[PDB]
Order: sequence, then structure tokens, then C-alpha cells
Amino acid sequence: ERTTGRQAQISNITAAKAVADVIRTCLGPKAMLKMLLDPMGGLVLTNDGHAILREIDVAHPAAKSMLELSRTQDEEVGDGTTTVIILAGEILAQCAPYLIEKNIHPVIIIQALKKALTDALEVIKQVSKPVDVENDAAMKKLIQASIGTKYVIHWSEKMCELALDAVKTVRKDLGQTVEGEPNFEIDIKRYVRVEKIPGGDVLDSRVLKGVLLNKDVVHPKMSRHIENPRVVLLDCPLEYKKGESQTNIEIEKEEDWNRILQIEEEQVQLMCEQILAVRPTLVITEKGVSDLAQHYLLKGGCSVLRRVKKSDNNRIARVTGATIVNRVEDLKESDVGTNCGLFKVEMIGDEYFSFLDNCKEPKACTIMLRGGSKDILNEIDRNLQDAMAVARNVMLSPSLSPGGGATEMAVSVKLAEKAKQLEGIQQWPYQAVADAMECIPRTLIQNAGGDPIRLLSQLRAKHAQGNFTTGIDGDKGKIVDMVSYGIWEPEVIKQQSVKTAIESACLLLRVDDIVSGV
Amino acid sequence: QNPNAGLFKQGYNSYSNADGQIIKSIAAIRELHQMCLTSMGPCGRNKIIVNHLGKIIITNDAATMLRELDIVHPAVKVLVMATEQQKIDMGDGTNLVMILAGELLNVSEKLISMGLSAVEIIQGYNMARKFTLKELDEMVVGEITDKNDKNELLKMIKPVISSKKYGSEDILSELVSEAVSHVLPVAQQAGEIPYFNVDSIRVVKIMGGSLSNSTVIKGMVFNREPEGHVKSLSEDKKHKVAVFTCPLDIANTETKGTVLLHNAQEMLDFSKGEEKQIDAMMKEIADMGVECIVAGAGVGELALHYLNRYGILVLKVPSKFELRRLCRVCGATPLPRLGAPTPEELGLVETVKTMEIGGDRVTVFKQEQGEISRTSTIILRGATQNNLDDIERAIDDGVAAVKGLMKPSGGKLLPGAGATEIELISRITKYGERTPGLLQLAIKQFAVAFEVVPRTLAETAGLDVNEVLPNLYAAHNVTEPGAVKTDHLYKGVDIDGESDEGVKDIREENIYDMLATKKFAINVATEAATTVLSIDQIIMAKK
Amino acid sequence: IVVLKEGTDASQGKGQIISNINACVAVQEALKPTLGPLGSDILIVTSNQKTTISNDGATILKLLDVVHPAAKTLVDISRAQDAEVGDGTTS
Amino acid sequence: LLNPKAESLRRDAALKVNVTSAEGLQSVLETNLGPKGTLKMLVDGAGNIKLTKDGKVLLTEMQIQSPTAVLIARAAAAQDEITGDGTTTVVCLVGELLRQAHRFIQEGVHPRIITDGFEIARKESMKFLDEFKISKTNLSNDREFLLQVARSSLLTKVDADLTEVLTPIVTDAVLSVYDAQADNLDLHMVEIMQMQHLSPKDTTFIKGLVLDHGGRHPDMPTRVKNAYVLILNVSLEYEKTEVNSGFFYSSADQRDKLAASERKFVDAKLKKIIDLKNEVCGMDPDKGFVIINQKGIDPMSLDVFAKHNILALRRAKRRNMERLQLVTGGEAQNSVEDLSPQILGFSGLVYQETIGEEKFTYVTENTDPKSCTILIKGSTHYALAQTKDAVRDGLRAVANVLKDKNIIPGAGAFYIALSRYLRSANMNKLGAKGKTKTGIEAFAEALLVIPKTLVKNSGFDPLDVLAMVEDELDDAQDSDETRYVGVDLNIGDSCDPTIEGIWDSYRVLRNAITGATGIASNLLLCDELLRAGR
Repeated sequence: ERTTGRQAQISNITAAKAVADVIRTCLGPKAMLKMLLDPMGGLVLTNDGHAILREIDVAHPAAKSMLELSRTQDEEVGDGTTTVIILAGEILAQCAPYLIEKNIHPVIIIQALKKALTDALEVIKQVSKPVDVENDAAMKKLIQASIGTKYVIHWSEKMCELALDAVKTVRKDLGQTVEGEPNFEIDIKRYVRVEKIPGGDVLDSRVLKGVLLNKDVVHPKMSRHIENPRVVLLDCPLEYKKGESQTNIEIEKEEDWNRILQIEEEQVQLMCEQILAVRPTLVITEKGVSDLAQHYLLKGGCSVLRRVKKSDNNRIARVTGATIVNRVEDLKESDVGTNCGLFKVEMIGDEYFSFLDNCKEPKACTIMLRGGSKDILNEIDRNLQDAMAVARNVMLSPSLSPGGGATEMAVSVKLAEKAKQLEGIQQWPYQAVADAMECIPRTLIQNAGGDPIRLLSQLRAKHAQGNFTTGIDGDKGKIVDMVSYGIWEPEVIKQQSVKTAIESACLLLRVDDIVSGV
Repeated sequence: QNPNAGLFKQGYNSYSNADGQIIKSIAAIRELHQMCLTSMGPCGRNKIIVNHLGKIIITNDAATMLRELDIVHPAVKVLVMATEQQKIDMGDGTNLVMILAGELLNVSEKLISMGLSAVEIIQGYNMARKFTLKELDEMVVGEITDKNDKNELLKMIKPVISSKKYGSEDILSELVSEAVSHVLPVAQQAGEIPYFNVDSIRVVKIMGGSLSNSTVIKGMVFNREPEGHVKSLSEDKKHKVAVFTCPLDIANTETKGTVLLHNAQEMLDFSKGEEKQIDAMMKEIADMGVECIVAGAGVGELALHYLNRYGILVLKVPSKFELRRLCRVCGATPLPRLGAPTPEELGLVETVKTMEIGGDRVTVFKQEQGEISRTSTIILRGATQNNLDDIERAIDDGVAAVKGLMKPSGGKLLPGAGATEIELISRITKYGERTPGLLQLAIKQFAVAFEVVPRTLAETAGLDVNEVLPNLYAAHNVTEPGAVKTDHLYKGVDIDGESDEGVKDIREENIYDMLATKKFAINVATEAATTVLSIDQIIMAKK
Repeated sequence: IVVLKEGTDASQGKGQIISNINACVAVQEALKPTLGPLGSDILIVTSNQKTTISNDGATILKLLDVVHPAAKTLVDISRAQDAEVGDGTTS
Repeated sequence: LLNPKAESLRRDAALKVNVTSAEGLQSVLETNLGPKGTLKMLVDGAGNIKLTKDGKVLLTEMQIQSPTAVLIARAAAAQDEITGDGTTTVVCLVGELLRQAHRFIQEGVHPRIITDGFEIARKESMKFLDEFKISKTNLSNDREFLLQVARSSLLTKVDADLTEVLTPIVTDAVLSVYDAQADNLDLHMVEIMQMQHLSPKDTTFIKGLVLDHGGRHPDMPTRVKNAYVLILNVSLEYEKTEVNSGFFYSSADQRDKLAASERKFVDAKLKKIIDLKNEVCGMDPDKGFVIINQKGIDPMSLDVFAKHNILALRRAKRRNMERLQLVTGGEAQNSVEDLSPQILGFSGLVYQETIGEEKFTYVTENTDPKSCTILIKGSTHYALAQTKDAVRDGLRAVANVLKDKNIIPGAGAFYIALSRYLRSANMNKLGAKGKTKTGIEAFAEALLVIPKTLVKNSGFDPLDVLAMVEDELDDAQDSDETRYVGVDLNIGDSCDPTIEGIWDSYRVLRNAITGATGIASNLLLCDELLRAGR
């Protein structure tokens, strides 16, 4: 109904702590399993942090916010799902003695958290190392990190190559004092479309540079490829021509139907002759194409494709060079398919394709996936998307952060030292983030099986006096250097993780009242 | 609150081996064991069965009880299915399996209490079974020679009727033996062609009177009256009989065929049409020399008028089984149509008449010293409803047992009245004593179970088992002039009801059991007992 | 998890014989006053709402229709007497 | 930290309930392990009884409440599609693995430490199996061994008396369909057919097919030494006109004659069929002629065929017609108009068996039937069910050995020897970790659940049978000889399984060890039990 005041504050933190707890031990290379009992009587042991949070019901609005928080993380960065949820929850937990017991107003805690974010972001940069995002071999070594223990690891050279060509094609790699530095804008959601085609094997995957159509034509049997293509893009239909008047055709007598058909035959032929004037190899019409029109154009040795939306022709024109015109008499002799090796109409898996590839890159690509079964195709697609996500995450910024809990530990140590100079009421909740960051190196130790205090204490000493690239060995549980044990992660993951985690904590800390009603 | 371990399947309380599932399963069976225990023997006890449809009967037959009981507990179903095995391809032994199988389980529990495993017990029982089956082969005294003589039949039929109806054994034995001797062919050493289906002998009963007026009819007796004017045929031989499945009326039409009348003349014309068509069909029947007509369906008024004028006896037989059996008396083949009873499909009956049995009039199709039927009917009478119904069952058992006399040495005869069972106790014990190791424990207890028969026979006769049993054992534990026992292979339970003491010689009354019945019961009873013992847990689940 | 009965009744032993006797005596007690030329009449109300008055043992017992599975034997044998002899059903 | 309408086990309770549930499932199915095991009863809730020892049947037909035991039941049942056997073994291994792991977890051993130790033991166990197995002679003519394979499989499932009946049936049925030139085989070439009114000990092997519909005329041949088979899809029932017509008569004589005139259409087809018989061994001695017509045959035409000593079957099922075309070598004639000797097949001894309720037709002794039939007999449902499973289990056991020539001496020799191997190799290698050794020790002990459960059911002292095997193995090691030592579940002392004839399949042992290791690990790694909406 309604919960107010400190009860709302405790409820928000309590629920957030619960959600973080659900998957607390699901982080790390040695993640534990979680038994989820389904209302329908089944159960799974999945350790997938996303599925675990998705498939668990929550009541408290604060818990629901954390569920949406993970969805936001997934859209922005291809990783960090569980890091955001765990860190966000721990920050709220660390703020709890300050919000309730010390009676520090939310506005003070939120302000302190915003400053802690600013400082944490700078530290993450300080501990980063550069990479050469122009050196393909260096990028392949990083991309494989997302491919390991996947089916397609045996073909990871192809999965990396496709990710490299796809991301670099859409990457805005620019710097100047006029437009500014795009910061390597990359869109692997729309401009690298992936399509699964039956047949072949993993290694047979290819990248297309152009437009691929799935629409069938009037004559499925067409020359295997066109070496000298010319494409017509025409809106006007090829049918009985009407004027600008409101005149309708009304035929009552059975003998008079021939008058309309005979007129249409002449008009359709004349339109088609105008199209054929430029000797096309493929004619595409946005409106309908009469039966007679299909024969007039086809018989000349030309493919005809009817009822193609403008949204397709606008893309076809960019890779064919054809002009989109309204009237049949507006077509130009320059409507050709030059600057292209060939157009291919090869059928794959008894399905018609039209490949409109050329020698140009219209800021986009399409990836053809091949395989002997749908299961193979799905594994290739899912595994390639991981390769593209990490390729984006790296090529978004030429920097990596040390993993194994190293980065999170470095932020804790540096925030703790910064706190010494932050005199005032904000000093108290400010520390809350420095302590919260430990939830990552602590979880790694807990999964390793060591003592969370004694091993963390050794780690803290290494960061206090030594280098910031010291972390936890996933397999041994020992404190090791991330130089020998690379475990490097794209910096964007650590930057977005601390950003979204603190922002979420600041939101829930702001809510002193939950009110029902419609 | 109270915790429970081991129960993880749909919350069922399902006992493990350590929880005594076998002992509890046997305890459930013991309830049925006692029910059947008092059935066996010439002095067995009656049971009242109230069918859910509102019908109350009394019977001695355990199998009837088991079929009328709604048996739920799987431990009992194992033995009830074993009873059905005694009904399939065998006409006896129902009580032997139920009683023996229960006792084998009872003595098994005595071994389980020792710490002897169900596996060790079952293994010993299987050995004792194989020994028992071999020993029975040597206990044969006489053999049925399959000559189908009335007197040879009586030797077997009498002890079969006994223990279902006592005191009327000689009357019922004559009724069954006579009917059996009627349907059996005269032959010797002919086993290639099967014959004598149990269905070859029907039993018919009327309320009133007593068995003192019972008889056997050489032919079929039908409960339907001569619908037509002629109620009987003449004294001549070989009356031609036509049999129809089509009702004796105007032929119908497969599609529509509805007659509509608008004019008075049409009424006259269609009326004459139908009458002429029926006459033509009835005429063609008469023109073939048919003197009796049997319908599987009703008869129209016009057909009765014409069949009466042709002097044809009209008898309705609605039962498809009676019509099929009629083919075994007159030989006629039921005509799928009407008005063309081809002479080849006509049968012959010497006499068709009406008879009064118990006050009720029936129609009889029979032959006397000629064209002899392959079916026989046994005529029962009795005023008491419950007793007469059970007597009918006694008749069926007699016929079924005769079927048990089958080519594979079914005629081998062993002394009955428990004499076989007593000798088995001595022989099986010796098998145990010569067997090393724990196997002897189950083999000996296997023998113990076999005393239940001479015990039950004594108990039902009103005798003190504590005097009869040691007298029976002493009667077989005797000194003979040689290794092979002679005179004391025949000492059995004296079902007399007398006061003082003693045993009776099988030879005095020719009380013999069939080897095939015994060896079959030994197999079935052991499999039932060992099946139950093998089950240490029962789990229910959706299939 | 299994049972033997599920609403199936059976009762065995000497006690059942005595129980059968007791029920059968009850029938005798209904009919015992009808014996003799001075026998007493019994009033029976039937389901048809008609009342029957008679000292005839055959009439009384045929209308009584004792339900008990064992006592019904006395009904059957009385009907046998009524059919075979025509009198003496009370005795 | 909990939302309403939900529950979770956060502390070690999540592990206790997972182990406890597994221990329950173990305590049930362990009793079905070995030829001396007990027999479980299933009740379908409708009053039908089915008895089995088979792990898969027990797990897939019985319902389980414990959600954890459900996971074990399903994972173990999956073995049926991989090996066809070993389901009970997996459940026994998973139970004891969780028991031993729990003992160490109580000491503070993190579940991951046990899990890694299990994986190290698994990898070494597979190495042991490859060196422990014996290579079978590649000859398929080795009937003596194949009998040992079928026997070992059957003794698990039947009462040991039916083993004497089924063992040669399983062995010969599989070898009969085993392809020449040492190729593969498909055990689906053996038809599993049930029938009633005969004892289970009458189960028999049939060289060919058995057909349901027989002859329906008293003069049909009882047995023919050699016959030609006509495969015909043309109906021989009384035919009527295809077009509007009728029988218009003035007399009863004309009525029937008109009906006969149409009947002559069938007689004409019969003449061509009979003329074929007359041409192809018409009067030759020790020959006959069989028709397996897909469609009905008029009682009139059955009288015709019987008079000509033809065995006429009617209304054959498609499955029989297609198989009979293969077995007999004949072709299906779609029209009598083209009937010729080229249509006919050939079979040897063809006869009918008369059973109280049913007739069965036997089309045995064919040139190349490429099919066998096993007739499983019994008087009850549960008797037929248990025997049917025993036959199918044996057929898969023998086929697996013919496909996979790797054989492993059984009677526990694998599991006891492997346990000893892992205990020694672990200390000789030390290649895991000072604490990970706890998982390997737990694994090596858990392996002994099989020889212990096998003997526990036999009733012999589980402690002596292990010591006796250890004694004999020690002598073999000191003597530097290879010796396979198991336990004799009939005597109680040790035995050489390669003399007794007790063998396990490579596929069963390989996947049983791998599966049980994965299943136990999946439960040990469970940190929390989540419940929401249930």
C-alpha cells in the first residue's frame, strides 16, 4: 500500500541486497551452480547470471529496478551483467549504516557517491594498458577470449576475422578539431546483420559488402551470375494507365471487357519497352507488375522483382548505383551496375537469394553463416555475437583493464587514500564505495575456496605497496600478477560497471517513499 | 514437523526391505489364504457373495469368490492371477495354488525371521520345485487309457465333482459321465485330431423338484416355445430343418423402400403384393420338404399363417451361440437371407417336441439311436435357489476336468486324499537333508507347506488335526518288505466325520488326482510364492 | 501405499456363523406368533402405502423380504415350501 | 533477503538436502543391482502391475517428488540413448560420490576442491579403462563368447531359469542379422512379438516372420515343405458393378444367376491365379502355393483356394506386406491382369499354429529373410513385460559387443582394480593439489559402491568379499602378472571373471563413469536452492 521513511529506505536496500545475493557466487571462471525450482515442477542448475535473475520472481520495486539495470548494461556493453548487480547491491549495503544508524541525509550520501564515481573512473584509466586496435593479430588474440570453451573455438580464426571485418566496417575511426573524435562509434546491432543459411560448415561463413535480398523473382531460374549488371529501380506500376481524373472503369456488357485489356496490353508493352531501352539485367518495381509486364520484361533475358518497398530500393541504390525514379519515362541510361564484380542468384538450401555485393562498403555489412543443421547455425550465430561484442568493446577504446579483481581492488585502495583529503560529512559515505568494490575480489576468493580475509589482506598489501595489476588466480586461488596471467578485459566494461552500479544505488537511496495507486 | 527419511517419491509411504515389506505383503495375503483354506475338501465350507448388482449367491468355489472380490492389494493379485492360470488349459487346482502358495509364504516368513534372505529362500524353493516335479512322475499308480468308456470316465468325474457338491456325487457323476460319453467318439490311440470342446455339453436347470428326476438329453434344449401352430414333429426320422438369420417377414430394401399410399386401390395392390411375396418365400421353403423352421429373429403374422398351412414347426432361437450349436445337432446352416434354404444347408432332426421340466415347458431338438448329435444337455432340478446354482457349477467342473485328460500323459493317476502330499513331505525333506549349506533351510520348509492339505482335509471333516496328522505321518513312516513302499502309498484322510481314529485307503473309493493338475499346481504355486517374495517394495506412479 | 479393500467387505470365522444364526432367528421371531389356528395377525406397511393384515406365514415373509444375506435363505426355503407343498411355510 | 511467495536455502542446508535426496534414490535403486538383486513393483494407479529391475524403466515410469532426485533420474535415464545399460550403476555411483564428498565438505573442503579432484580421477579412470580392457577376437563366429554376453545381460533381469531359454535366442537372433564380412548390424531387424496362452519358458526363436491373420477354411494346408508366395493387392471379395446397375429378375433362379454373372468377375481373377499355380510347380511333389493378399478374400474364393491346396491369407497389414516382399523376394501385383511367375516369391517350411484363441502363420526358412522374430510368451501382463524387457536388453548387449570389440571382465573387477589404481597413482603423481587429493580419495572409495552393492544383495558379507579380492590382487602384483579378480556372488569367494564368463561393455563403463562424475559434480556445485512461485 504505502511504505515511508526509514522503512522505505531499509526495504530498498534490503531488496537490492537480496538480488545481489541471488547471483553473488555466480561470478568468476569457477562460478557456482544455482538450483531454480520452476512452478511447473521442473528445475535447472544454470549458472547464467542473466537467466537466474530473469527466471526469479521479485516483489519489491527496488529488486525490479536491479533487473532492469542488468538489461540496460547488456544493451550498452556486451559484458558486466553480474558485476553491475553485485557492485550496485554492495554499495547500498555499505551505505546502510550511514543512511540509518548515522542519520546521514540521502542528499549527502548521493552527493558523496557521485564524487566517488568521478574518482573511480579516473583510477580505472590510470591502471589501464593500451592496445593497438589497428593490428588485426593483436585483436584476434583478445577476441578469442570470448570464444574459448565454445563450439566454434576450432574455427576461431574465422569468428575473429568476421568480427574484425564487421566492426571495422561500421567503426567511425576519425580524429580532428572540426567534427571531433567520435570515440570509435560502433554499431554491431543493426549494421552487421547476421543471417543463417542451411548448408555448409563453420568455416564456410562469409561477409557480404552490399545488400542481400530474400525476395523471390518472376523466374527463379536465372543465370548463375551477372558480370555486366544493370539495375532498374522504378516506382510506377506496369498496368493499365489511368489519368488524373476521378474516372472509374465500370463494365456491364460481357463483350466490352476486351476494350480494357487491349488498352492495357498496349500501355504495358510501351512501359516495358521504355524499361528495356537501357538493356537491364534486373528490373525492380515498387508497385505491382501485371502478368503481361512480367512476360514483356522476362522474355528479354532479364530478372523481374515486383512489390519491393522503398526502404529496400533506397539501400539497393547505394550498392548498385541505380537511380530511383517515379515514372517509367524518368529512367536514365546511367542506371547501371558498374563497380561490381558480379551479382549472384545462387540458391542455397533450396532457398532463393539475390546477392547485390559490389566493391563499396556502405558503412555496413551482412554475415552469411553456414552449417549442416540449425543447431550448428545457432551455435555459430551466438558465438559470433560474442566475438563481435568483445571486438566492439576493445575497438571502442584502445585500452584494457586488468581483471581477476585487480581493477576493483585498485579503485578501493585509491578511493581510500583519496578519502583522507575529503574532509566533511561526505567523507563517511564516500568510503562506502571503496569498501563495496571489494565484493569482486572477495567473490573470486570464495569460489576458489580460500579465506576471504587472509587472501584479500595479501592482495590489499600488494596493491598498497606494489602494482595495481595484481589479482586472484581463478584456478589456484593464489594472488598472482595479471601480467603472467593476462586475464585482461576491455576497459569499457569496468567504466560502465562502476558508472551504472553507483547511479543505480543513487536512485534507490533517493526514494524515501513507495506509494501504490493508479 | 516429524521428519521422515527414505520417502521422496510423490510423498508415498513405501516400505523398504528393512521395513518388512515382504512380511507386510504376506500378511495381506494371509487374509485371502484363510478365506480359501476352508474351501478345499469334500466337507468344505460355503460362502455368501453379495454382488453389487443386488444378487446373493452361495458357493464353495474359491475361484468364484476371487473373481467376485474386488482385489486391490498387488500382493494378492499375484496369487489371483495364479488362480486364473489354473483355469486356463486346466480344469482344477484352483484351491491347490491358493492354499499352497499362501503356506509357502507363511513358512518363508519363519525363515526371514532367522535372517535368511529372500534370495536364498527363493533359490531353495526353485530347487525344491524341480525336485518335487520329478518325484511326482514316480507316484503314478494307474493311468486313464482314453477309451472313453462310461466307467473309465466315472473314475475321474466322481472325485472332480466331490468338494463342490457333497452327498450327490453319484447322481451328478452319472449326469456328467453320461453326457460326456454321448459327445465323445468311439476311438482308441487317436491323438492327431482334437475333439471334445467343453462347450459340447450344456447344462440346463429349472427351479423346483430335485436331482432325483434329473436326466440327459441327446441334443439341445431351448427355452423358447413353438411360436407356430405345430408344437411337435411326427415320429418319423429325418425331419428337414431350415435355419434362418433373417426375420420371417416381407423382405426389406437396403435404400429407402418406404411404401406410400394415396388411393384405396394402391392399398389393395400393395397388400396383395406383400402377401404374395411372403407366400412365395414361405412356399419355396415348404417346397424343399422342410418340416421345421428355426429363426434367429421374430416371425410376421403372415409368415405364421403360411408356415402353419405348410405344417412347418416354427421355433425361435435368438441366441447366436444356440444357432451355432444347432449346427452340431441338425447340421443346418443359418441362411443370411430369406426364402432360399438351399437343400444342402438343411439339417435333419429325428424328434422335436415340448417337455415339462420342473413345471416349465421347453423345446427339445434331439435324436434317439441315430443321426446322433455332437452336443449333449444335462438337465438339473432343484427347489432351493442357492443350492441349484452351485450344482450347475459342479457340472461344468466335471466336464472341464475331462478336458484335462489330454494327449501329454494327462491320464496319469496319483493317490489323492492327501496321500500324494504326505509322501512329498518325506521325499522333499530327504532332498533337503542331502543338500549342503543354507539351501536345506528353504527346501525343508518347502516340504512343511505340503501338510496344509491333510490338515485342511481333516479340519473341514471335523477331525482333530493333532490326532489325524501324526496318524497320517505314522501311516506313511512305516517299515516295508523292501526299499519300495507298497501298501502305504494309499493312506489318506478319512473324510467320514466319525469319532475315534484312523486313515482310509485310496483304493476303497478310487480317490486319485491327475498328475497334470498336480505338477501344474506345483509350478504355479511356487512361481506365485517366489514372485511375492521377490518384491521388497511397491511404488505407485502415473504411467 | 496399497490397500486390499477400498470399500470391499468380507467377514469370516465362527463368529459369522453365530451372527448368521442371530439374524435368522429374528425372522423366526417375526413369524412365530402366526403358528396355529389361533395365530396372531401382523400389520405390514408396504412401500406402496397399503397396509397388509394377515397371519399367513407365506404372505408375511414374502412381504418382509429380510435383507440380511443369510436370513434370505429362510425366505427362499419358505418359497420352496409354498411351491412344493402349498402349506406349512410357518413351521 | 527474501521476496514474498518465495523461499531459498542460503547456508549449507542447500547441500544437505541435495545429498539427502540423492541418498534416498540410491537406497531404492541399489537393491536392483546385480543378478542377485530384488524385483520392484510398479502400480500405474489403474490397478495394473508391472515388475522390473531395469534402471531406466524404474526412473522413467516412477514419479519422484524430490526435485534433486529428479535431476539424477533424468540424467541417468539419458544413458539409455547412449549405452542402453548402466542406468542403475550411474545412480549408485552418484549416491556414493555425494556421500564421500559430503564427509569431506563437513571438514571444510570447498565443493570446488572435491569437484576438481573428481575431474582428475575421471581423466585417470578413462586411462585405466583403456589399459584395463581386453581386445575381443574380431571373429563373429565366436558363439561361445556371445552366449556369455547374452547370459550376463539376462541374468540381471530374469529368474535365471528363463536365462537358459532366452540366452541362445538373444545370441542367435543378433548373430543371424549380423551382416557378413564383419560389418555392422541393426538390431531392429529382430521383431519382438508377444503372445498369450503359453508359459514364459516356451519363449522361442523363429527364423522368419509370424503373421497374425491365418486361413479361414477348414481345408487350408497345415504345413507345406516348400511354397511359392503370391503377393497380391487385388481384392478377391464378391465384386459389384462400378456403375449404376441392379438385379432385375422374374424368378428366384434368375435372381441368383444374375448375381452369379457379376461374381464371375472374381472367378476370372481366381482362374488366372490358379493357372499360375498350375504352371509353377502345379503338380510337383513336396510343393505348394501361398497367397498373402493385402485385401479381403471372399469365403467362396477361400473354398476355391483350399480345394487347390493353396494357403490363402487375407487382409494382411501393410507392415507384413512390405516385410514379406523383402523376406520372400516377391513383388506386389497391383493387378491380376499382369499376373506372371515373375511376381512369385519363395519360402521353405510354411505352417500354421493353432492357439486356443488365435492362429499364427509361420513363413520361415527363406533364402535371405534379413529379419528374425522372437515370440515372447506368458499368461500374465507382468510376465510378458518382464520377459520382453529381458529380450530387448540382451539383444542390445550382444549387438553392442559385436559393434564395439572392447570387452572388460566384470564381477566388480573393473571397479575394485580402478579404486586401487587411483589411490596409488594419486600419491605417485601428486599432480593435483595438497587439498584436491580429498576429491580423488572420495572418488576411489565411491567406486566401491558397485562391488559392495552387488554383494550386499547376494547376502554375502560385503567386508570379506573385498578383502578376499584384495588378497588375490596383491599376489598378482607381487608376482608381476596380469590377473582379473572379481567376486563370485554364488559362492562368496573371489573368482576370475574371464573363466566364469562375466563381462561388461566398454561403452557402458566409459559413460557410466563419466556420467556419474558429472551428475555428482553438478549437485556438489549447487550453492543455493531457489524457490519462487512454486
